[PDB]
Amino acid sequence: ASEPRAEDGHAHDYVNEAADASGHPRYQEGQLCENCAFWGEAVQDGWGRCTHPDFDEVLVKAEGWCSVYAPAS
Ligand code: SF4
Repeated sequence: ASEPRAEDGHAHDYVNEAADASGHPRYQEGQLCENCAFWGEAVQDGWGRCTHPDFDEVLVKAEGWCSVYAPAS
């Protein structure tokens, strides 16, 4: 459905703003959920799904990021 907007730190070091993860060793800039290889699709107001069972439970922000991120290039 319109699953609840994901918590900062829901799982896998996720942040609602990619930029927050500047502190995270695995982070590189430009990487947003919307450009994640595991991106599902955008659902609503800068929120969309993420194709991981350990994620899709909650609606991830398009500008979010997590450590399971893999680039789509
Ligand atoms: S794997 Fe992570 S970075 Fe990628 S869309 Fe899902 S929550 Fe976002």
